[PDB]
Amino acid sequence: TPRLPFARANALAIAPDYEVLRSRAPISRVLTPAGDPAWLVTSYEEAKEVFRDKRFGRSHPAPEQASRISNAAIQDGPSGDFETEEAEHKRMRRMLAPAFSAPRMRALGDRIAELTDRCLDDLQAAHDANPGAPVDLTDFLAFPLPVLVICELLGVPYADREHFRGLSERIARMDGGEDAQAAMAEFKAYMLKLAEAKRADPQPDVISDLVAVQADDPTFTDDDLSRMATGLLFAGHETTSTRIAMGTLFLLSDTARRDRFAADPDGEVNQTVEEILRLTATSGTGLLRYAHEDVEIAGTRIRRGDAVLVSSDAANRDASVFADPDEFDPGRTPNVHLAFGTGAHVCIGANLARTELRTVFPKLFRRFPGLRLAVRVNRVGGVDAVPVTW
Ligand code: HEM
Repeated sequence: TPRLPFARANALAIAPDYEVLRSRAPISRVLTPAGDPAWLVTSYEEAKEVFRDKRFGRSHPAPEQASRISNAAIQDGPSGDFETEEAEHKRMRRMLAPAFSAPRMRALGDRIAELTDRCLDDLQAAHDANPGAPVDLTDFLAFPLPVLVICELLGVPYADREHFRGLSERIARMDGGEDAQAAMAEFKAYMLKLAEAKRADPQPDVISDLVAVQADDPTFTDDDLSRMATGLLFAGHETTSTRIAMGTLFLLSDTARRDRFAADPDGEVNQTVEEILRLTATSGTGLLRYAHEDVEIAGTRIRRGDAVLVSSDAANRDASVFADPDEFDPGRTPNVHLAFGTGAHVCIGANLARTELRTVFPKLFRRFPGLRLAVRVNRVGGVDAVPVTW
């Protein structure tokens, strides 16, 4: 039985195991990092189907009987009450709608531009301080930028950015240790201090939105509020960071690609970002669902209670949908992909993520015309270094 995570030989490639499994069945039995059996979906059509099929949810009817995936913060095992999941999910999407609305995204887009400029300043200063040496674009740009965007999204006071990033770094390990466990308490406590700050002076940010939800709905507790804020950090930081890093690696690993983008960044950026999203593959597992009844799909009998891991990474390389699927081709004319999922759980931050990526790459290649480059994905798995010079 195949055992996740699958191995690969270089950062830009996808693990070869997925195509081996896909060629035999769209849905295959695998073992998770936690050692339990799950179905892995590797084809585009079946992944799309599971994403859109309400018979698969995040909850499990009898969670004690369920396969575990890992010990990660999210996408790790059963989540939420089975009887109430759809209602709770609808309530979550509604409460976060203001935060991702167009006026809020207009403001955040301006802050993203400014934050990008400041990160590129740090990259240039590191290069000037160590002339002749590569500098790590991940350290100065890919890793910090999306967590600073999360600060602006949540409403973290400017003076606290370092404090916040320190707490997040300690909970981001997901290692179950004693430090990480006390860091989660300190982090949730910090979320609750900020909630009181927003009650004093409401702002156009997520924490203010969530205290407004509480004043109209006493069932939404401080723990619910701090859990939601914590979950946006997990969902929105390293995901985005790895696409900045890996997208830079795609563009720099073939000079012709770099030069095409650099020659017309404003014209090329939308389609370039979509191809980065299609090809970047960093998952150790997949997007987690449990069957809420027996479901037959593509000749596989998925029984009630079974774990299903949807591999968007693998779905996005299905050769029946994307010809030459391992080739980086920003001109792919239909380039709908499942990097953000689809259906009811489609990434609520997709537009924010696209705004981050679409802002960074034109600024990066305008600022640094000479820019050039100098084995398994972890559930927790950090962002690869991208050493560059110019
Ligand atoms: C920009 C910051 C981001 C934020 C704040 C964010 C937030 C979220 C949230 C709250 C969800 C859950 C939606 C739901 O269950 O209704 C979600 C789902 C999702 N996100 Fe994001 N996200 C961000 C960026 C990204 C990036 C860059 C990617 C990868 C290219 C990504 C991939 C996904 C996927 C695949 C799902 C679906 C998970 C599932 O079906 O279980 N997200 N995101």
